[PDB]
Amino acid sequence: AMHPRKDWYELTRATNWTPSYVTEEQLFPERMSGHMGIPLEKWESYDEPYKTSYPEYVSIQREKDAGAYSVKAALERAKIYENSDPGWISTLKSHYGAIAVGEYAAVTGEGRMARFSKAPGNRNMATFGMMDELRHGQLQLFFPHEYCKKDRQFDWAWRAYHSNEWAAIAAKHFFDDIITGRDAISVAIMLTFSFETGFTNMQFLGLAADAAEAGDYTFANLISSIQTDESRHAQQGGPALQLLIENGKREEAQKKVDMAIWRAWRLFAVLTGPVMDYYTPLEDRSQSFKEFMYEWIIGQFERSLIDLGLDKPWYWDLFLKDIDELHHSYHMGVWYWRTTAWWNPAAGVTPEERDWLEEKYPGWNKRWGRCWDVITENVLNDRMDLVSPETLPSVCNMSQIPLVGVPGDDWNIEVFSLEHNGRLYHFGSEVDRWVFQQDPVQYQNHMNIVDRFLAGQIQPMTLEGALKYMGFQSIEEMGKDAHDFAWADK
Amino acid sequence: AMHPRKDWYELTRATNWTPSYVTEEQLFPERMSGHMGIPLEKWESYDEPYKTSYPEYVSIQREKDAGAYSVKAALERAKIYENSDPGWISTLKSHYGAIAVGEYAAVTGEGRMARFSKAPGNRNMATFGMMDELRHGQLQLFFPHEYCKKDRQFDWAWRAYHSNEWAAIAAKHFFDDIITGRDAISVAIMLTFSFETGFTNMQFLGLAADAAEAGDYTFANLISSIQTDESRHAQQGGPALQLLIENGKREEAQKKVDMAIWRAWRLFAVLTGPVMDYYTPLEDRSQSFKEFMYEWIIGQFERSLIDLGLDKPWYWDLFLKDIDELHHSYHMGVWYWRTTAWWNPAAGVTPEERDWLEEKYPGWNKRWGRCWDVITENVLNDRMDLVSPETLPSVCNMSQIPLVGVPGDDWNIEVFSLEHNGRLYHFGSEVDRWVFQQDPVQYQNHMNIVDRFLAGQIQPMTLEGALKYMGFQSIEEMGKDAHDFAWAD
Amino acid sequence: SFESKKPMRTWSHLAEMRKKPSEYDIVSRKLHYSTNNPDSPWELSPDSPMNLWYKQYRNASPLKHDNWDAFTDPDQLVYRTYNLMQDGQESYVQSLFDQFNEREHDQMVREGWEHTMARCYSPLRYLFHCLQMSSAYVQQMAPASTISNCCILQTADSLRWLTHTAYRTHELSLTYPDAGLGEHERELWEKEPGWQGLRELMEKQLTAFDWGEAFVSLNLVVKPMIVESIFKPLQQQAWENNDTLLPLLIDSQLKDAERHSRWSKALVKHALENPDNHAVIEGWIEKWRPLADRAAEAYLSMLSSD
Amino acid sequence: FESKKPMRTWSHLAEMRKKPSEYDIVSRKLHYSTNNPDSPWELSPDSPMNLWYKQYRNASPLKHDNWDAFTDPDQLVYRTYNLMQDGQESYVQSLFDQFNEREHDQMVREGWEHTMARCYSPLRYLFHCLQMSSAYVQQMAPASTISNCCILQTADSLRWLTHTAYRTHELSLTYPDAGLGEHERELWEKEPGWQGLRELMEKQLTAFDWGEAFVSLNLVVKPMIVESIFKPLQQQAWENNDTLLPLLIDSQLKDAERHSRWSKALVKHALENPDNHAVIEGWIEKWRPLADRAAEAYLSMLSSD
Amino acid sequence: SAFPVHAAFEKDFLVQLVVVDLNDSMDQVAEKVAYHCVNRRVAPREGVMRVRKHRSTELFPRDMTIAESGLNPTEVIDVVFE
Amino acid sequence: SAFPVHAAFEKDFLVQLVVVDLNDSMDQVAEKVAYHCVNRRVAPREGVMRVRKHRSTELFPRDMTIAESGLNPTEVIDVVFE
Amino acid sequence: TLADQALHNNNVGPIIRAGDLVEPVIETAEIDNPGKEITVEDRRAYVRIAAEGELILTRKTLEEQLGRPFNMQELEINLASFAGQIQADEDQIRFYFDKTM
Amino acid sequence: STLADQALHNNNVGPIIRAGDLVEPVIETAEIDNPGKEITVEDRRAYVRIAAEGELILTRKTLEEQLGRPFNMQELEINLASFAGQIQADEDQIRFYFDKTM
Ligand SMILES: [C]C1=[C][C]=C([O-][O-])[C]=[C]1
Ligand SMILES: [Fe+3]
Ligand SMILES: [Fe+3]
Ligand SMILES: [Fe+3]
Ligand SMILES: [Fe+3]
Repeated sequence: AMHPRKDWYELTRATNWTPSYVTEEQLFPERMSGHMGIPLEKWESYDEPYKTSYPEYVSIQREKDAGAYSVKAALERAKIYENSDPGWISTLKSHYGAIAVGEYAAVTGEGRMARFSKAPGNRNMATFGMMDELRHGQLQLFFPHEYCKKDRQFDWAWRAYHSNEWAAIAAKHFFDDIITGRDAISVAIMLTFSFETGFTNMQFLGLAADAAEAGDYTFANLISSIQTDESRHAQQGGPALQLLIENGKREEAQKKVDMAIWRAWRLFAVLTGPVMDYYTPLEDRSQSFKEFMYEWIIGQFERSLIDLGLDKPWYWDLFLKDIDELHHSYHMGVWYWRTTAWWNPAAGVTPEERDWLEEKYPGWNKRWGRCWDVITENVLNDRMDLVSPETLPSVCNMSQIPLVGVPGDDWNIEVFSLEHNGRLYHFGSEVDRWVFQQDPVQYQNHMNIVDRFLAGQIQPMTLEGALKYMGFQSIEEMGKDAHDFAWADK
Repeated sequence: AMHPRKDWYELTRATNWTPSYVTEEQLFPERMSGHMGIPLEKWESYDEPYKTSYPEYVSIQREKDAGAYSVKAALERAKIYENSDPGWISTLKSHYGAIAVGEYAAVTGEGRMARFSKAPGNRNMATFGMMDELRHGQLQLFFPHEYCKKDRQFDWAWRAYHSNEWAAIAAKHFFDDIITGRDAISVAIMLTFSFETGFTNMQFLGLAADAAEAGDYTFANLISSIQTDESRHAQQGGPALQLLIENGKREEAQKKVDMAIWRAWRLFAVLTGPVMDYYTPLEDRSQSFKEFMYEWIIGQFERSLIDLGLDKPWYWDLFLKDIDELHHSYHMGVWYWRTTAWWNPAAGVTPEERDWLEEKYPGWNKRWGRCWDVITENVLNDRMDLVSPETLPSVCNMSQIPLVGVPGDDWNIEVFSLEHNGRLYHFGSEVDRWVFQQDPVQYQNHMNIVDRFLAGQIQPMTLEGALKYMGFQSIEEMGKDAHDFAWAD
Repeated sequence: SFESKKPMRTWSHLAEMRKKPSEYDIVSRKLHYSTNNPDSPWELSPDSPMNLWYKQYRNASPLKHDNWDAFTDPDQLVYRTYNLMQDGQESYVQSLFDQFNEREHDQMVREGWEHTMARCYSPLRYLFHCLQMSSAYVQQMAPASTISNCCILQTADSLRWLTHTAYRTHELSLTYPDAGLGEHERELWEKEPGWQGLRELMEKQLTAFDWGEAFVSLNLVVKPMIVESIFKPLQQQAWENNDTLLPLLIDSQLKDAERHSRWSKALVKHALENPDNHAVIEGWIEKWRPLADRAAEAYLSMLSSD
Repeated sequence: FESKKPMRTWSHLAEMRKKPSEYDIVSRKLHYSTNNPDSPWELSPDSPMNLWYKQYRNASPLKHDNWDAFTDPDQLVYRTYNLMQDGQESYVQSLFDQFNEREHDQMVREGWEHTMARCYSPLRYLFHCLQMSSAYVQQMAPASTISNCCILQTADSLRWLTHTAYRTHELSLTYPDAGLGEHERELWEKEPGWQGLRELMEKQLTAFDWGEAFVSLNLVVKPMIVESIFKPLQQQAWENNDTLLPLLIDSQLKDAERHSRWSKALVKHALENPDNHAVIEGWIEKWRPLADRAAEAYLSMLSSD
Repeated sequence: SAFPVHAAFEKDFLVQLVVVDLNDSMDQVAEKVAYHCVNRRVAPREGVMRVRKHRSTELFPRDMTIAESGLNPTEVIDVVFE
Repeated sequence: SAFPVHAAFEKDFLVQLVVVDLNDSMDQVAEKVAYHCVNRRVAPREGVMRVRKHRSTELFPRDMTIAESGLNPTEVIDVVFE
Repeated sequence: TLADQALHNNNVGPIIRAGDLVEPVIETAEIDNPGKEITVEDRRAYVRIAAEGELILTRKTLEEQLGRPFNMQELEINLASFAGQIQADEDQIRFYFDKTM
Repeated sequence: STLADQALHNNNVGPIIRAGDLVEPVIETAEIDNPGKEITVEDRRAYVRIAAEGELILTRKTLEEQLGRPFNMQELEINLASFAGQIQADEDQIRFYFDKTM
């Protein structure tokens, strides 16, 4: 006979002990552990609500991979690469480049907790978290690898995080802040609670819905299987939050949540936003970017935050306004500066698409439509020089994404600047400036790519020299219009 | 450490012994074993060329099914049922009804060998064969079961072999003759060698190519996985054939191969022929039926038969002519009598399809095209009573499929008849009559469905009465034109 | 006129179930069409040789029931779940073989144990192959697909035991090359007095062609005797001779054997809904028990010598 | 810029003379944090974690021009690790099931439950220390192929911990008056036989240089556990009619030998730099006395009556 | 006086069950067969329909009856044009 | 000499790096910014372009130079119309 | 106020990815929560299944609706996300909120 | 037919591999392991027919090298949907071959 898990589970996490040959603070130094002075004994009440154990972990994970790989193998000849809309292929290139090696970096966030968290249950669940992120990094390198021989842009599934390309710097600045650059309790709150129960649902399930509409079941099945692991190890954050609240650290927990949600928002606005509202073919858009945000971030995540005892962030109304506006400008910029991307952005402004945009975002044509009108006429007149930039955008010193606003009939743009320690910084929002002010030593001597441009680090100091600095190794790798401007004929 | 299979495999098949308390013939009766008087000791030289063993069998088959089910699960929302051409849906309905419970019957063919073959290696490989066909029958019930709630015709995936519908009778008459109704050695020769290395490749790989072109990967992935099992346990036939030849029974071996190939041909001409050349959308036809026949039956199977020491079948030239002609008439008949089918036949004679038919079968339009011309004009002029039959077709007493020929400008039709024991039988070919004559006791008192109609066993003696006799339980289950005659516009 | 009917959630024959049909129900139930027509089991001449065989040895069996198809395997196994279960158990046994071989287990058995193995253990491949052949016969004759499916998996299990014995006979012969292991088993099966009770039992059991008598003789008489009088005494003898692998191997084979008994008892219970069947079963049990008892006593006399 | 054809694999692998394996594709050269010596992480160069990595990884005296070239001799990836370990762990769980059916724990020699409570069940603390320590080498190692071996080794350490938890609870069902499942923390903190091991591990867990962490953990501590804990426990179980524990430990030892395999492969890579022999030797000699004292105290406790 | 025959009509693709009457003339038999063939799968045409035993060289006379012909039930006939 | 600024042009969607000269007039500055915006994403129009510190209420005089303005390099300006 | 109304919900329950657990989980949610209305939003790659305040899935019902032997732990092959806090054991999983909004 | 005579008089042997992760490694293996033989490949999307004249060998070593993961010969039947020629298979390789030459 076998004994059920409930009868021996407590012994698997009965692993705290009182150190004698080193001090408790030597064994769990605050800079790596983040216990905020809460003593060892208090962390023993940590109780992970989504449990697993070694025998069932390897058994069930064997089954998950068997399915993910079997589906890929059975659909190799479905002609997805040959027959998909080019904007869908660009969505794949963008996803795998922005995600795969960051998943592998998440191993280190989990490893930080497995060694340095004072909660024994956290240390064990983070060991399975280490394994999960290894899976996700290896899956999302293995799957795009077959397309290397079709298209050099898929090399960026591996290469992006090794480059200084502007979007990879934005990704690395976020993930090094929330995953690999802070103590274990910050990781629990910023990564597993805020990022992994909040925003990853947009890219791994919202995008899966669009993928299923587009007929790409290898990809939809892959990323939804990945999110079943996420749903388990992300539950490390809640009990950490509760423990901090119980031990008088509510203010500190709230601040880490507020910061991590905003940082994740700006990155997902530039990656996921253009994908759901412009790259994804119109007929495959299950919901708009904003409708998905209201399902996953407002309706699901923010409600879960309230239920655990935290408050709406201080920037609530600013966030809602950002959802209506930011990604439309991020999309325009990624498109106009497409040669600096490793994927081919789709303009997404055919007449029927502009009707849908106007329905989903009333006023769109009188704002971003005004810019697209000028672009469209230049394409029609064969003034392609006017559709490619000869300077660089100004870049936020926090998100590493350019400073944008609302164009057209009611133009409004605001930069939030800051003098600090003899340096002038510029931020894309009042929340981004507040994030810097929460922990300036994390950020103060970082130079964004335009800071490096102006300091002589990018030679030649031209757009072409910046492209070389960003790591492009051939003409084919730089982004072009996804449809070679065929949308302009319509 | 572990010891490799080559070092202990011989002990797994060291299982023959000399009976003492019953006789060898009591233990292995000829009617069930079919050893043809070949002594026990001679059968110990049987050496299966495609080996497996219990630990690796269960491990590898676990992996095969894991892939088949996970692919099905991941594609449930691919909208195959709602979006596919109706002719493709009919192909699925035809396939599952004709195959699923016949696969389960193949367990008994394998069980016959597992108990009654004198060759120890045969008895072990037939045990895995029993397991393989259990897999195939279960897979091919489980996969269509989800479509029951969409369409009563998918109930025939289970119901067909329990009915007296004419095509089901044709299937059961073939499978009870070659699988469940003969001795173990005849099963080895007729099932595993002739049918399972010969014709199933057409339905499980040829059709999979078409399924792949049609974008139905659940189905293509399923039937190609099934055929990986077939490829292993079908290799029981060759060694049995060799043993018979070495022991002076080449003539009897040749006769059983010749018979089983012809029987399988007539059945696949009515099942696979219409699917490949008419029901499958034109743009999804990887090759024509005849091109697939030349790849799988002539180029592959008949070459393998020669390599083993057998001869081309005596009826070679008749077979070749049949590949050019027969399924076009079978298709026309299944469509004209479509209300007797549990699937919806596609007529497949749009002008673009008729051009493709003419390219693949020069002369098609001056033959079957003449009949489709009459049918087409009636459809356009709304004379629908002339596109539904008011009598029964005449049926072959061997294949259970109606008697056909070549219509049109060079009309030629021939029935091969036989008076035997006070009864008149009619056959659709010289070879079908010859098969009857090879073993009259197997066949002489069987009555085909029109024999029953004429003898009073189908009440009322009408076409509606025949449809109820065939097991149709509601008006929705009977076949209709797949496209509702849109092809005539 | 034809009635109108709407689609059903499952097969027509299961649509009247209270419960939602299981995977087992869907893929296992009511698949023998050869029971539909009493006069022509098979779609051939009603007096074809195989139709005559089935009308005599299945349809005419004195074991009778109006609804054999309602029988249910109490373990509800299908091909997919059988392979999942046995891949687990068989990979466990193969891991035992690997590890005990690393430890050179066979070198440390009590002196002479190799001769007891060569005489009383390695010839079991003949006994287990008879169970394999016999199980396949019950498979092909049984009047319901749910019955036959239990027999299919039991046929495979018999081959599993045969293959264990083949592997361990060869393996043992590597440490003890001078005991006849893998060389003399046919002669022992055919001539050694301790095997002749079992050989006569099985040769006669394999010629009992009535499907009911075949099931009762095999699963209610022969196979319980092998559990009580071969499997468990071998385990006790191995324990007295410092063979620690064989008791663990037999424990795995006994899980198969207990499963065979479970579905057998469930079929007996289903059969006894017809009160007439009690005397039929008891009569066969009484007919075959003397042979089985003689088989055990002869085997046990051989085992307990040295 | 120039025009170039697509590559058959990743740009960093396209110079290989053979077709890249699954292991190569998903494992090699994934730490971007080693690209920029002044800013491992994409933050302020003087951020706390940048200072941590510049001190404890970049400035380690264990140096190599191409750590990324290291290869797992077993070439394990996530998928094949779980295939291998599901096989081994289902075997161990099948052993647990059958030995429980047989009431194995009832038949051990009188008093063995007290030896297990003192010498075996507190091992969950030692194994958890190995788990924590392996996760630290994972996060600091300068090549993803090194880190991947440490990830799998962290999981194996949890596997051993879980075996011990399961068996500690199971033994207490037959022997409920021996402190099983109740006194292990006190024994780890106070019993003399555990104090050498606990001092060793508290000190090893505060060795933050990645190279010293690797050497002390994998070249000193873990081989001592094989020779001085695992194998002597097997001998003592033999003498006390515990036939389950030797089989369990054999399964665990297959993990431990795999850890030794990749460790020695990394040493062989590292020794390509002739400076590294003296570095590794100095660390081994620094940590061996603590390891030897740990073993001798444990063995005195185990051989105690 | 039902009399079943199996009949193949000129230029059709199959043989069909047709029930005639013992006292039908061959002209009347030909019309009963044609009912199931002409304007269904066979084009109408000028000419006189004749009946013969299956693939025989000799035609039955037009006014001869089934009873007079010596045909047995369920024998195969052809209906052709002269 | 080179003088980098970050410039937001009226009705455009972003702020851009534009390098001007220390002794450029504000009129010259506006035209250097306009090069990167007008007839690219912003429609041309009649009126006088003016320069101001970002979000400010006061406009720099048209003839004032960058040197005379007190602007520092990398500060943010807007280019707007009267 | 559209954001207010989206936030002020008490919906809890599983998000099941496309596959063989979608229909059995929907049926189980209905059976195991009588007198709860179960809502279902189909996004093709996933289905969002919810009830007000509390939603229970028991292993026994799940096994009966799925049609094959099933342990609760296996649900994570297909549980892609969930709304509510989670309390999971060998007999059931329960999604729930501590607060009412 | 002359067409039929020609179709029958072939000596083509080799695996038919169903669509999946073994198609490309088997094509590459057939080429590597039969040097100086022309390998022909017919792509039918659901399966590929791979052939050479008279005999065609697939070795386990090459199959593992081209597949990129551990592989044993018995696993081939997960993807070997049919084959032309007679078969000799062991732990090191499989050989498809004909006894006769037509
Ligand atoms: C129906 C059918 C039977 C047999 C074979 O495989 O087995 C196939 C199909
Ligand atoms: Fe992840
Ligand atoms: Fe994650
Ligand atoms: Fe089959
Ligand atoms: Fe088969």
